[PDB]
Amino acid sequence: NQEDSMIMNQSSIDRGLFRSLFFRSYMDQEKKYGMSITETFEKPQRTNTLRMKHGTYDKLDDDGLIAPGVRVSGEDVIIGKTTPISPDEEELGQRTAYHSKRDASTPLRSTENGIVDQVLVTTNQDGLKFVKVRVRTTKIPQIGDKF
Amino acid sequence: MNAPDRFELFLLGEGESKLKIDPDTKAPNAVVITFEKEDHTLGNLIRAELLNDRKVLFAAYKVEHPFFARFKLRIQTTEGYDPKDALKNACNSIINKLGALKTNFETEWNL
Amino acid sequence: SAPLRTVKEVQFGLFSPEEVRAISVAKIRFPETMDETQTRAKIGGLNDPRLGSIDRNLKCQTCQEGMNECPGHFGHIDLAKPVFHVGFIAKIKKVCECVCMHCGKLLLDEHNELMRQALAIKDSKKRFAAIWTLCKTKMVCETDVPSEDDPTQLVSRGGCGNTQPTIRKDGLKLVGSWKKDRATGDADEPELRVLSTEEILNIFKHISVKDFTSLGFNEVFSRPEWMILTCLPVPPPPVRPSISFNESQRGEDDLTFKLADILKANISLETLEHNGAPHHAIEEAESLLQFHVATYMDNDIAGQPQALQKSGRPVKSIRARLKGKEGRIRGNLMGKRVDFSARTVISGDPNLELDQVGVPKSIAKTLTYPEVVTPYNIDRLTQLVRNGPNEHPGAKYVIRDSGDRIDLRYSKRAGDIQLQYGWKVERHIMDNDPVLFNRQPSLHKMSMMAHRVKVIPYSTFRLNLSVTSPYNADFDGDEMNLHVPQSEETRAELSQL
Amino acid sequence: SLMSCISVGTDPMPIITFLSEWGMEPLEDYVPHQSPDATRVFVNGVWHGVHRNPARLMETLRTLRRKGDINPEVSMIRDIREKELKIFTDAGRVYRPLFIVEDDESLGHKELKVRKGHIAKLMATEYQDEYTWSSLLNEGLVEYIDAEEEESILIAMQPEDLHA
Amino acid sequence: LRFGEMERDCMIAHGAASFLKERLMEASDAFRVHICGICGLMTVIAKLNHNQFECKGCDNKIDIYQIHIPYAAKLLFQELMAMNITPRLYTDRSRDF
Amino acid sequence: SFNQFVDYTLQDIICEDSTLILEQLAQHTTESDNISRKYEISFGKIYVTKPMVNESDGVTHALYPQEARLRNLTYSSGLFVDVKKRTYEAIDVPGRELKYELIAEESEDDSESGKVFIGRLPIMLRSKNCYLSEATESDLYKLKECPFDMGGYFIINGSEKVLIAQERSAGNIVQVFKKAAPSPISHVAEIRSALEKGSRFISTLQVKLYGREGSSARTIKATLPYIKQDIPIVIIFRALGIIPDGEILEHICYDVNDWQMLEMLKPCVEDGFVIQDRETALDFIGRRGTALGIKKEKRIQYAKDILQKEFLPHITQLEGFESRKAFFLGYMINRLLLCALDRKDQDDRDHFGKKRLDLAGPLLAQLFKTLFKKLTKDIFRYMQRTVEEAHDFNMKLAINAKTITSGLKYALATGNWGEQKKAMSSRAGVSQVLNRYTYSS
Amino acid sequence: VGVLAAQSIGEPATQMTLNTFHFAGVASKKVTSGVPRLKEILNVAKNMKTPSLTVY
Amino acid sequence: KAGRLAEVNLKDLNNVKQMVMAGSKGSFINIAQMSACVGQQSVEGKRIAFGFVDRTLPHFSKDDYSPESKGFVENSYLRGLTPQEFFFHAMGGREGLIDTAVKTAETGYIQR
DNA sequence: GCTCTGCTCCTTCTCCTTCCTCTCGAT
DNA sequence: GGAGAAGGAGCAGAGC
RNA sequence: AUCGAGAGG
Ligand SMILES: [Mg+2]
Ligand SMILES: [Zn+2]
Ligand SMILES: [Zn+2]
Ligand SMILES: [Zn+2]
Repeated sequence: NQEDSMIMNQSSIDRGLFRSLFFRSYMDQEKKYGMSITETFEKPQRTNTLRMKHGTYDKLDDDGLIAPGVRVSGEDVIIGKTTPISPDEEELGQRTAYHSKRDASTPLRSTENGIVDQVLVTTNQDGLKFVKVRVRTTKIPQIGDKF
Repeated sequence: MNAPDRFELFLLGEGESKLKIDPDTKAPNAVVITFEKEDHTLGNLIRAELLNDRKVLFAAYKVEHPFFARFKLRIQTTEGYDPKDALKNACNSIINKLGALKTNFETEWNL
Repeated sequence: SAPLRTVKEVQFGLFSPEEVRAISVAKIRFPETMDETQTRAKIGGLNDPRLGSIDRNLKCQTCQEGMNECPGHFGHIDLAKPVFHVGFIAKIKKVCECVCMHCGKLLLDEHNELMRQALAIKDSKKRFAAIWTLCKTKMVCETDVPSEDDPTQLVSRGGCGNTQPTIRKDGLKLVGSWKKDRATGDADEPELRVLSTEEILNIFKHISVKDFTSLGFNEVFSRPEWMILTCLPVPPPPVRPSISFNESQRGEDDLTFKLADILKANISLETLEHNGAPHHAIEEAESLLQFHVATYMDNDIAGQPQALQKSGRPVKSIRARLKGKEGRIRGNLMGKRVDFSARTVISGDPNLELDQVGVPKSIAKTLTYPEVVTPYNIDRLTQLVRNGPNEHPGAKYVIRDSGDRIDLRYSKRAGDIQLQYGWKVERHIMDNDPVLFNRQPSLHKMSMMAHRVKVIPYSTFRLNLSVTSPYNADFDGDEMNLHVPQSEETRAELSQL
Repeated sequence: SLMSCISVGTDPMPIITFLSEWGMEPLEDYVPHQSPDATRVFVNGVWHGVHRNPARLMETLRTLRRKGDINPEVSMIRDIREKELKIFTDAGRVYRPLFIVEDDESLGHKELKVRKGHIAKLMATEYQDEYTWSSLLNEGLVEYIDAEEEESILIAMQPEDLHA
Repeated sequence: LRFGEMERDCMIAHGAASFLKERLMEASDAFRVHICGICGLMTVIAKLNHNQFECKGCDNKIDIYQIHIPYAAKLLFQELMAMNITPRLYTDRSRDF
Repeated sequence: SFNQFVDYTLQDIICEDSTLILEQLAQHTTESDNISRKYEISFGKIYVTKPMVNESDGVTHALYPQEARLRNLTYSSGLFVDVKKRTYEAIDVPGRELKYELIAEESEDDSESGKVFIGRLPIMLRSKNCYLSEATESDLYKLKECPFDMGGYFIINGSEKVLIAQERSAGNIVQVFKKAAPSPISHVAEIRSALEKGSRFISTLQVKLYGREGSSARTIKATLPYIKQDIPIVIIFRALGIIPDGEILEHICYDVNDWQMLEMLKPCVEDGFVIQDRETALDFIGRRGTALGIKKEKRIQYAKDILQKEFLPHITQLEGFESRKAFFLGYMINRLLLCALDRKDQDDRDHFGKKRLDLAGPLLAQLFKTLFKKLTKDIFRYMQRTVEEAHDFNMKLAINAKTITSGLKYALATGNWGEQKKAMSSRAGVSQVLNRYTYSS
Repeated sequence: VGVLAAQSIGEPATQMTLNTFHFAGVASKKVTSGVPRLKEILNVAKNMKTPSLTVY
Repeated sequence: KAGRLAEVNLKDLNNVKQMVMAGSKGSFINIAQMSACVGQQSVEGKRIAFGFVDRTLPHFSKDDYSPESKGFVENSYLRGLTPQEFFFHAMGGREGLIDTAVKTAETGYIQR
């Protein structure tokens, strides 16, 4: 405790001194205008997805979402948003096969690490499906924390 | 994040023997012993008993850093009194006193 | 492969119209962009007419080279009219205020001791300033110039004989005021009119080499005439990144959009004057071209009319792209973001030696060092490879003599890879490594010092109390930076200095 | 600050009417040298007229504000030295609530208008879970003093103890 | 992390010349570019597969050199060229003293 | 503050210039002797609904904060205003009488008003227009709201934003202070004045004391609205109808024994001997102010219009100004001289009593006002062009209804209260996201 | 020695919280000091706030 | 003088005194203000100015230059400051805080 | 003696900036 | 904010 | 990708 540094009782920390709970929310929207291209939510596949991220999608359900209680860490994908291949001039869909299912998913921030708390599925005033995911994790006082 | 495993406070790891005895070069009949996974809960007993032995010239210890459960013990004795054996004697002594402590408590408790 | 050299001299100068075309590899003739309008290509005369390549494309002056070792190439724009360079309008004005106007000779000459004193100045930047100062007065292109000896004899050097109009600055145009104004009833009061860029250009071409030198310049690297733009150079994609907005969209650099605007303005003149000319109304298109060119170089020249981009914001001109703080020189050149570095919170640790620093295992694991495989360390290095990239005494990428980088995160040959002498192993940071450690703001040498690494648990940097005095540090949440040396030379340099 | 409030402003007309009602003379009829000691009456920066007994005028105006006839937020500053009276109904003014001192209490010397009984009744109401803050205003127990009006105010700290 | 102006100032005060070279070029921004010996501009068509170069405009297919320079500096020079200004890089100091 | 806005100010903004006109009286139409036709729109009472959801399928729902936050909705209510459509059918009655609007009034078709949709208005939580203003603690639990949430904020696209009070100088005040010795002015009375009755004006009168008393300070001049050059106060008074000397000082010096003030005033009167004719003074002002137009009167009436409507705008629409305004002018001059005479010290520019805070009420008042004007301006030109506005107004209003809704929303959403052009009087930071770490934060 | 001297002079200047007073002297020391004075010196201001001429 | 009275009568046991004697955090004035008179507060090198007409606060009569009316604090930090002293102290503290910001902008530029 | 040809003696205008770091939330 | 750079202006001398 | 805001040192 030499400067403004301090000595904290580890046993007290163990019991629960200054322990806190942290929440973070993610979100995404269904799509824009269906001009020969639409966007949605659905679990992607390594061989049936174009420009897939370097994380994982095996924690996603049918609609690309994760049920509460599931432990999700780091680069793990939480919202399996998909957006059709756009190799053409108009930036719309295209007559391709495996790569037609181009994704546009959302994962956790690379430094995050916790479990899914709550998932909300609604629509905006434009009738567009909206996904919002809240996750949580415990913060336990470290030697770099400020008090 | 990068916090150490609490098991490392008392359980020996791979390649970690409990004790390591090195010979000092700064003085004759003197050794330095490393206690792995062991703080001065035990260490302070050892020094205390060593200093009750009139054939011991030096007995002291230090914990070089609190991040690690390690304990340095330095022992210097008079000629012929191998410091290693001096330590062995200190241990025997401590245990014998603890045995009596237990017995006296149990008796006092029963009464 | 050409011989490797270092730069010893930088010679500044101006491009000569012809020179621009000489180095130009594209005529540039279409005020249009990517895909020629839905062709899944570029533009026959813009973006990729053998110019800078784009993703998955090669060509680029037939040299290919992808987009790695492949500098872009310049095209050019043949301007319908001469355009004042926005950065030289002040100088152009001053030069015209020194030269006799449509003569090519300065107002003053040797026949004048005050002028001789100015001419004797070696410092060109001060010389032409002195000359200009003197030439602010008596602005008449007198044909017969009074001799310093027996003034009744004069030198007939003034090829015009008339008066030299004064010049007023008006935005991007210069206004001539032809002195005249004869005392006998104020006849022909200083005739006012905007001086044509072409008039001035021709005058600059008339100016002799002797007169160039007198006002500075350099008949090889800079001429007065080169202050007027007649042929622009076109920056390649590497300079003006086309960008890939969101998902397969464009959003090309402001310069791309602005250069297109210049082409449109130039073409406007090209067809307006050529075909259905409207006499003086053409000047509006001339002004348009002048405006776009001047503003693409510099979006700020007093006159309220700042060029705005259709999105509702100011156009980021070249000047804006490289001025002040966070602008090339001070932004990306004099200071810059670097690799092999770390930052985190510090805490005190009285059990470290003065010159040590406690570095978290996660940082020691992250940052690496390219140690060379020799007969004196191959034993250790092969062990580190076997340890893998998951140990705080481990290692990562292995570099072969071929230049191959072996990513140990994608390898099942941890115990199979045999290091050869001369290879490199990008190992994790080891104890006693020399690293540079500092605190911001850095006010003096003491804020930058080299420490010996000690790999520790937890996630803060650990310091000896006494070293905080020079860092001016405390432990109430301060953060410090690590800079890790890569060459052996720099490790020695830090450890010894 | 915890008890700092900001005015929402109101219509100054009512007051202007009162001013003329109480003898405030229009500038069209004002003859400076004829009545050199007249007090200049301003409302929200508008010099409406003058008055020859501003002391009595303020006695009435203050009473009206305390009664609730004039919206409590209205500020009233009498400058005894420059012979001016300023009234503000302007929105955005910052003001603070103070206890009213009334040395009219003939039971002794200078003392607070707020008496224990007001507190007893007030507290009672506070624990009935009828007095409320606005009733303290209606009874003329506290005032809203803004930074400008403070120039003419003398404020005691702790009335329990309270050279002035 | 940004190696700021103050940080390089201190390395100068220390005299760490090779450290700065490493941190300012080796640790980020590095580009090999061919310079025409006649006119010090980056206009050489480096056909790195046939070893053909050619300045074009100077017709220099022989006297060129390689420069190892920070990419950002390359941009500066090209952005100067964009304003009709030359920055002629010479590898042979003609101004002896 | 917010309640004050929706209770009164909102209606007053609409009330001001609530009508739009189109008197196409005696025009051309060769078939008749200058045909007469007229149109007029009249906005009346505004109605504010409770926060309402507008679904993509046209279905509406009572919007509760929590849902707004979860579905990224803006917590706004519907604005409806009485809008009368007065159509005056072309009467086609050849003659001089077609120049009158009265004969046009005879063909009036008074189309009903009713609740005509004007736009949406973001509602502050727990305000008079919010559900939570009456909800009890138990009800708050039913609505999943927090019983401790004060609610002093807006919800925009689900984001909880708050308007930060902004400090400004009070208007309609007299600021007498010393001007820097590097200038040519010794003392100056900065008179900030604004007719905050709608049009605002917000003009400044600069009464200047030039240099030292041994020099040009002998004569005081003032800067008038639009007038490019400074004008001697002695001329201004004469222009205001105060010619007679002595009287001209009577409006300034309020003490016949104050010879020191009179000393400084004397030279002003000396300069006043140049112009003795009020009309000439007015001419002087007009021709000095700008290019000599209105040559029929050399801008005398022009000068009068400035003095009547711009000069000290907080006292206007009153011919009595010849005495009243003259007194106020001389008053300010008097105070300026008191400073110069060391009778009074320099005004404290940091005095908190001279400051004002703009709250959600006053803030939205300014913002909405310009949005409302934009609506009426667009409609106005469409009514002029359209052959019978009765068949176009119905749609053009709706277009501008969206304009106000999205314009109002945007400003609050980003904090950029400009015109989306170039930081037009930007106040970025006026609307901030609430800090949510502790109750106290 | 250039940069070194620059840092040597620039650094400790950050400790000058005196501005114009709090240093004391024999005569009525109304003399610009601390950072304000340093600025006058380095800028070579033509109009310093405190001239003062010492005559022996 | 008040500070010295306090200082002199501190025992060597006094922990604050020991830190001061060692030279590790602390000084005479720190002791003086904690144990004795905090002292005269000051703004821009002057005593508290008359921000109100002829006075510093609405709690004082006009034309009063008595020490405490213009920022003199008689109490120690131990004893506690009275409302007026507190505010006057806050005013002095404010200009201090301001200067610590301005000087970094100014010396940062100078240094460069 | 008286305008004239220079000044130099002023007043009246345009231009610029610790470091560094983090996050969100708009377009 | 406090420079610096460009410009109009107001007088000792000086030649016809 | 710019742009503003809130903070930390
Ligand atoms: Mg700190
Ligand atoms: Zn190429
Ligand atoms: Zn000529
Ligand atoms: Zn070349």
